[PDB]
Amino acid sequence: YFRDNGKHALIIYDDLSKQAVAYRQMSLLLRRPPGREAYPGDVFYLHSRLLERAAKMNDAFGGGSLTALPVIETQAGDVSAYIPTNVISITDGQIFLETELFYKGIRPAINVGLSVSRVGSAAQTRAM
Amino acid sequence: ATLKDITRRLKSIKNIQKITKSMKMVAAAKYARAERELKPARVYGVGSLALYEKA
Amino acid sequence: VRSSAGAVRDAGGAFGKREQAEEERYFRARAKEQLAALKKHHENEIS
Repeated sequence: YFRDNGKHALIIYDDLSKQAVAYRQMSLLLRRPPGREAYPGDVFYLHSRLLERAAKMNDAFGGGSLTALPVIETQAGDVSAYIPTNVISITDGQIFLETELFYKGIRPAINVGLSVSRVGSAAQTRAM
Repeated sequence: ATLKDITRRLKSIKNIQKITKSMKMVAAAKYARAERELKPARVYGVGSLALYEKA
Repeated sequence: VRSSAGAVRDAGGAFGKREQAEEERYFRARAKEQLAALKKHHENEIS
């Protein structure tokens, strides 16, 4: 609504790894056949159709925007898991938080080595 | 960890073990040579110290 | 299960980072030396 009415919005799904679990429970109780790790087949779609709504409308469509900051939770840093990889291949950037950095004193634990942002140059003030 | 983590770690440790075995062999050869060359130098140096402990 | 060349830096454990640093420090030093020599040659070859 906000992005369609020329305003700007920010949405923070927290977590998406629990929406995936709720969807899996629904799908298993409707008797739909399971998939990998028991998640339904349509588990990528579930998220891709959801994170694709965070657009940046041009000035003809109001100019409004909707940023999204999905939060995923990995297991012992296994970024290679199923839902983490799906959402990593869906989103633009990433912000890797690591426990080894959290306890080494670096807080926020952002792992600047791996953290990425496709926009990069653009969307940054000239001084910064 | 997962299977790939364990596989990579196992391969790395196997390489490390190979390298340390090779280095042990090299060090043993160099040690044998060093002992062989140390005997005469042992007598020579002990002689050179002779004076101070005698006077 | 076997082992292959260049596996210590594929795991990326402690030995991988240790080796990467042991390489980078040495080659930074040699690059500094070579740059100094390059500057000296530049100056000595102007004439």
